[PDB]
Amino acid sequence: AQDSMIEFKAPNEKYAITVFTDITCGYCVRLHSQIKEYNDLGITVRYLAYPRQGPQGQVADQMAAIWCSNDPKAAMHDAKVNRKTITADKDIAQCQKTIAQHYMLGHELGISGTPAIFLPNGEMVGGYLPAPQLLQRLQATQ
Ligand SMILES: [Cl-]
Ligand SMILES: [Cl-]
Ligand SMILES: [Cl-]
Repeated sequence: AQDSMIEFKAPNEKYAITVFTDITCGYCVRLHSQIKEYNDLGITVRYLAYPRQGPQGQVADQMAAIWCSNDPKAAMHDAKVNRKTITADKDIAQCQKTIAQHYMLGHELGISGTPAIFLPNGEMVGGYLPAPQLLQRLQATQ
């Protein structure tokens, strides 16, 4: 559950967000291209998979290969910012279960689009926000 996330830990973290993402979403790519901006403002980003196709389509298999790569952080970047095909380095059957569990969690929480950003207090941002505006949203809520 809370142990199958891909975490971009921010030095001197002041806030931590949970992001349901989809590698095919143009704004999830925009969000991932700004991870350094998030960390520089003290925002830790933790990724959860949510293929809008569904937990068994071709997007879920690509995100399963990301979670099953020897370096999932580099696999996420090559898939989002570079549109490169990711091949699983470990048994993809392990990660296909994780992707399906991540989708079931996002469906349980009731998200309706990606990226789904959850704040520490539980509130949700309905899409991508740059690091400055996201920091302002966190300071106003947390
Ligand atoms: Cl990690
Ligand atoms: Cl599906
Ligand atoms: Cl289980």
